[PDB]
Amino acid sequence: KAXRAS
Amino acid sequence: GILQANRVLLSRLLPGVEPEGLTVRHGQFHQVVIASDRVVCLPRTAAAAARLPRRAAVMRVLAGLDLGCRTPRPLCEGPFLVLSRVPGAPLEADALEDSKVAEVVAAQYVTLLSGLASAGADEKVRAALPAPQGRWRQFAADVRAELFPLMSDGGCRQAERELAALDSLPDITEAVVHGNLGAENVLWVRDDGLPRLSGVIDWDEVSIGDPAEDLAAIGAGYGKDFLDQVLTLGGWSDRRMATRIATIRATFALQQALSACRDGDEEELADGLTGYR
Amino acid sequence: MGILQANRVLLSRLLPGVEPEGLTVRHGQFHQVVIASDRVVCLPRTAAAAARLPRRAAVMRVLAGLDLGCRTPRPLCEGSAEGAVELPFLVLSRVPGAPLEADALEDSKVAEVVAAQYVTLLSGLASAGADEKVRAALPAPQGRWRQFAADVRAELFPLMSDGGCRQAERELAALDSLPDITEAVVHGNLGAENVLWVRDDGLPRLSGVIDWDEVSIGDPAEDLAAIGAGYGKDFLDQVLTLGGWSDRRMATRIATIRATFALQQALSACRDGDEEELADGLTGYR
Repeated sequence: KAXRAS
Repeated sequence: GILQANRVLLSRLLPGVEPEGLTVRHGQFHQVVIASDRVVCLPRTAAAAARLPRRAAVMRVLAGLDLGCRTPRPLCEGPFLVLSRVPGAPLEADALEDSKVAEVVAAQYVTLLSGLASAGADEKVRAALPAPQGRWRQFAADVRAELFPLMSDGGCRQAERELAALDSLPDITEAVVHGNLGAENVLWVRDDGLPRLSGVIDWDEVSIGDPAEDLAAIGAGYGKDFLDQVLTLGGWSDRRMATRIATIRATFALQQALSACRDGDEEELADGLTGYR
Repeated sequence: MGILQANRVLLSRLLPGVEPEGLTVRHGQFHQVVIASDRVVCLPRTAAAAARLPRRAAVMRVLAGLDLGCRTPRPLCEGSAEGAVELPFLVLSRVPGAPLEADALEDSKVAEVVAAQYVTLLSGLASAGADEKVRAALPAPQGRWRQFAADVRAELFPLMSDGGCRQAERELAALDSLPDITEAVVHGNLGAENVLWVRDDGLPRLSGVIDWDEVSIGDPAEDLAAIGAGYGKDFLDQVLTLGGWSDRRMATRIATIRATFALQQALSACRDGDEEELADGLTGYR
């Protein structure tokens, strides 16, 4: 997955 | 099932390999069958199937660049695309507590990022790779239409600040930008002295764009101290760059939420919207 | 190794925390190649060899972009290294897997699958050699066969018996009338030891090819000869059939070059200082 962008 | 259903193909691409011993990862565009040294990408729609010849060209181009490391190399295309599997494992954030590990890991990111920057000028690249106009305004519009209805009033006010700042960004297209350069996507050879960069995976978001996007992802994954080391080693620590990094970094939760909203992924949506509702 | 010891300081920068016993060495004509778990380091033996590394970096970059159906050693330098006058070293990725034991080809099905993968590799090398941009980037010597014969007589004949020299003259005799073919990317040393397979999850699967020191635009017959030298006429005939290469002209050049392949191994060993590969290459010529 997610905060990086996923 | 996917394994049984594509068994004729898998027997050609992986002779003698028992399909029930494989594992399938469920992408957005693609099912990915995972064998020991390679993966098989199968399109999940007619849209993806139409796009797969371009994806293969893109991966062939990346395979030709000097990035200081490996990338998934196209081995076979037919509809399907077989890519080499990059060996190694992600590096645990805790490893960077050793200042000598941090030093060699920071240096190897600089090589990767420099290689992507340089490639941004190349022609093979500029013409094979996506170069969308106004990706960040499109993003801002998507967030307002799709996420604002799920947000608190205070959430909408914070998010509208973050989106407003996306107008500050110049639509820069100078570097190859991975687009999702989190820790999980960077693989390392470990336990043979200090860590050595094996390669980089998950190129789905790859484009010509602004390298601040990749630097932001590194900071998101490993924290500000480490990003600062990378920026200093690489000569990237001016204020103009810092502003672009912060602006883009501010969008990562909202990017998670927008994806999760479209995917029907309720866990990611919740996580993404934390503090916006 | 004294190479490891002589180069201890540089190797500690390129492979920090790696002890010498974690390392081995392949002897090259121009470079000593230090082999780590995940990568290899070309160390030039002389100033001239160092001046060769910028071009080697470009050559390995070109190979990394070809459609071969497998991996190749990727240069881990920056693209700008190609514009240098000289480089003190060149780092390449290491291709995973292991050589395939000839015994594996006793099984009919394995032989077919193995031959098929050789065909994909060779077909990709052939088409790249018809590409004008690749052709401009690789060496394409002319008269190489005539010159190889000259080199064998000059450098190896002194190491032979008179019996060996006569045998060698029989094998060199056909070279001058060999068509001089510059049509394919040719690996130039495509023995079993340079072709790597994975054999965990099923039948042998081509992982990648190593040791591109001799690569050029040349005659595909050179690479097919190597295969035949290692694996014998029946396997070779399977590769030629699956690849569309079993015409008499091709088979005849293969036979001619094949008869020189051990001498090719001896000449290389002679120039790179590899005493055992030289003893082996000279089996039957002394």
